[PDB]
Amino acid sequence: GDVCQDCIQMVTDIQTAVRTNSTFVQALVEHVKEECDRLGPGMADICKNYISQYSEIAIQMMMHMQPKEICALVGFCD
Amino acid sequence: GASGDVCQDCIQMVTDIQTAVRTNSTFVQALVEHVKEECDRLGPGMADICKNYISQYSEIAIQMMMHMQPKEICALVGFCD
Repeated sequence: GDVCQDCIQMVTDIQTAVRTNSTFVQALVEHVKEECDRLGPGMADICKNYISQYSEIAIQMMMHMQPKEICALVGFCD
Repeated sequence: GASGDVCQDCIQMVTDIQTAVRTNSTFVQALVEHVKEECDRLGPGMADICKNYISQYSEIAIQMMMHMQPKEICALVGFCD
């Protein structure tokens, strides 16, 4: 679909950004951690530790598969 | 450069996702069914915890993403700005 093709385009350029931009992943992880602040006082911290331990497996898992597999896994393709 | 392409791809994809929710009656169903099936890779007690965390919070997720411009959504996930 349209959303499927857009997702493959996005994941392809994200893997390109991780390969070429050294600060892309750091800035992205810092931004998602900054969006954990919208939770409560105690529960923002577990959100940032959730990213702190699962960003690595997410980024490396993304870079070890093809983009159509990524979008098939997320749900925008097939 | 490479990250600006990611921002452009995000705007296009989120705009087409908003269109697909407004124009296809089965898009949201199939998407949340696939996300619930993807919870099964976790532990057997907590695959169901994952599934009903998706169930309790799919309504906020779809409706909040509906009442938002695609640029705000991409800025929130970090692919833009």
